[PDB]
Amino acid sequence: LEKTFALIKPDAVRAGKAQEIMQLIELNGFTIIAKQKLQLTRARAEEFYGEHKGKEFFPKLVNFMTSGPIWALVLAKPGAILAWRALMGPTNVFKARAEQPKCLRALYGTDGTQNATHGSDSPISAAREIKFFFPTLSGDPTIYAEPTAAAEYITKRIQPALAKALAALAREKPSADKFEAITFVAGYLLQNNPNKPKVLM
Amino acid sequence: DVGQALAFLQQVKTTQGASIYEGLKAALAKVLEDRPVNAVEALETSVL
Amino acid sequence: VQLEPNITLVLKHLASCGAVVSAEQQAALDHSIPIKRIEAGLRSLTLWGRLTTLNGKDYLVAEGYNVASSKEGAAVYETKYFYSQDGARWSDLQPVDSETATRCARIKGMLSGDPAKNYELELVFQIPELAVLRCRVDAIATATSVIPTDSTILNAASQVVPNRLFAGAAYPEKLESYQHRFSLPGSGVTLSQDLRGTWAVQYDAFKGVAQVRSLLFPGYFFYYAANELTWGSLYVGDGLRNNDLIFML
Amino acid sequence: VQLEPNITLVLKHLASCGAVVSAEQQAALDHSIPIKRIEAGLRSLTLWGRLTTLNGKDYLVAEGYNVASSKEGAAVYETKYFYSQDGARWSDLQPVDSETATRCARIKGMLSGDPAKNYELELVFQIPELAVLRCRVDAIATATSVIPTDSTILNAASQVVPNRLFAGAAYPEKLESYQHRFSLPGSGVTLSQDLRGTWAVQYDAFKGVAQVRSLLFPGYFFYYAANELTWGSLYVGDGLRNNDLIFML
Amino acid sequence: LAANRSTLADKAASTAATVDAWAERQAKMEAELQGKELEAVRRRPTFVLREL
Repeated sequence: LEKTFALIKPDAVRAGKAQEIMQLIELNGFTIIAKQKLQLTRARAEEFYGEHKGKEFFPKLVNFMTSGPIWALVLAKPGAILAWRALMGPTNVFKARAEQPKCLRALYGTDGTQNATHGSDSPISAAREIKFFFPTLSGDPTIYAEPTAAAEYITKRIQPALAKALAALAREKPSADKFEAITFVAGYLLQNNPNKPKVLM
Repeated sequence: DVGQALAFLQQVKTTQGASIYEGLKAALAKVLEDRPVNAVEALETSVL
Repeated sequence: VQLEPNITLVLKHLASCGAVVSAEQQAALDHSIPIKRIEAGLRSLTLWGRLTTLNGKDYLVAEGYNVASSKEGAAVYETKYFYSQDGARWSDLQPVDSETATRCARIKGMLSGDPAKNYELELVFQIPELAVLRCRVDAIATATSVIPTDSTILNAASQVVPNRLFAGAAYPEKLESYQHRFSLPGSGVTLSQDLRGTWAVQYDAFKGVAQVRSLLFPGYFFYYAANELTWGSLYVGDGLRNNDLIFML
Repeated sequence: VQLEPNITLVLKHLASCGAVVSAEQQAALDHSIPIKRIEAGLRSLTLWGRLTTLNGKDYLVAEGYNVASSKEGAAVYETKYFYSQDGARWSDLQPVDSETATRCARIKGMLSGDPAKNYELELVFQIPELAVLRCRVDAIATATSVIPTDSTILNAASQVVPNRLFAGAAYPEKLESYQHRFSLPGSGVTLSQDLRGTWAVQYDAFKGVAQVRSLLFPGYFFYYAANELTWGSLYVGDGLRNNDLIFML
Repeated sequence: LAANRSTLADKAASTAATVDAWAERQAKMEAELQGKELEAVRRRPTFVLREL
């Protein structure tokens, strides 16, 4: 059982074809574990399409994805990535109509870049995009729980501020009650951190 | 390993006559067969 | 959600589709359906339809049933039918034989209002009008009887009961949301495994109301209101299916 | 088993009690209830009642809640109220601060039509008529708002939600079978715990419809059909209170 | 849940079998009754002739 990312572009939404696509997706054995209708801004779209970053089609591609609300879906299936790649069919809409009819790109997609769907290529990009659009959707418990990778992540996170917080806790030595120490270290962390700034009125 | 947890969950008994393992299994079976509307809250409201 | 279809809801949502009943008949149904329901032991008894006649005394037909079992891989609802010329008094609609139904099938045009008429078929055969009416009603009932998919569910002792935890049919503007009552709840047979052009569906998304019209029998209508989660079906017209359907599509 | 009371079943079951609305206003309601329900982001919106004015232009009042949570032993519903002279266009009823909420209970007599009317009370205090209407609606809702017992249940995070498995109330004739809306499901508080002779229940055993009328507020009716579990309520008439209850009974 | 479906089907089949067994027992009893009546009818003339 694997989870892939997918999104319905504004061309299949301005034509009111989103629900038909969702029903077709559910008919082929997929499961929509998470869905959200949203509207990307220019900066968010540019950050999402980082792999292209200045290619020939990038201007029109980023100008199109911010022309209306899209849908974002997380599909779940044993062969989700490959099966969804097949279900969408070939990227080029005219080549899709020629080769494989009765595919979502052939039916709903038109006019080249407006292929009416977007899917993930590999599990790396799938996980990256899922975390991009669903920050709180749990997943991938095997690629983060390696003792080497766990130690590496703890190393990346602790030197910035937690070591300093522990040093301050040891030097100040507040009430021996552990709850006060927990509160003090939490305040120190939420006050001193390299990622977020300090907020003042 | 998982064997320890499985062997442990079958000795512990709950307020009901069955073990906690069997109780959770029956709750999941009912949830899977019925497919309730708001399922997660139906676990605390309807199945148990 | 609903336990039984409500007559006033059916008449209110099918008013556009042309399925209407007169004022006197409406009030008489309101006052007389419970009486006939309680006279028998039927847990359910509702208006089934209104067949048109030649003299002007339309046949009001109601059907009822007690319990809904599952038997030989299908939902077998043991039904009982009643008819009337006025909404007040309800008379039994006797079931017909097999060969009598085969002969029933050969009578066309609207049957007359008088239930004492006799039709002549061919060695000659005499066919009572009540037999013809029952033949037509059972034909329509067998052909088209819509309920939203998974609105019912099995239970202990294997009786098809309503599903009180019905979430609502998803994508209700498509025929995969509705099914014949005879189809078992678990099975995936729905209103899409029959002929491709014998059902029409209109949908209002803002009010969330779906209307399903049968084209094989142009008098059968069904509504599903999603916000209230209430569904109901009616028949208005003579019990004739249009065999010349293909030229119409 | 229902999740929200219909506006058609309420008008049908309460028609005899005089709780009726004009046909044009009924069609306008049917169209413009979902419009206001979506314009205001409310999951539930139903017609609450109809108040009489010195003009023919009565105030139709509809209430709707988005969240409903247990708070200090009270099932607090975050209700919003809307008013309309005609069924088409709705306006809002802003809540009333306590000073004017106490200076509005002394103003009596049936309201005028224009909601821009200023009553003058005793130095002189100017109070808007919309404030008086809001006060009267709040008083009637506090005194009267009635639902069947066990029709609501408490889930995790302490929210009151409809009981999908509500099987109905045995002994619908007894007042014990009914409770106020703001009573917690666990607490055994009902209408029996009110004053002895302030609620009259007439139950038709045959049709299975019970009818509860408020005598302290004469214009509040609540029907409960038990054969199909459907309960609704409406207030029709002026919002004034019946002080001298002891003499009348 | 698969086992639950199987057990439910088995229980329904058992009840149907009980009903059918009752029906066939009633039919057999009726047939034996008819046999006894026919035997008595056949026997009567000899009885009224030579054993009254």
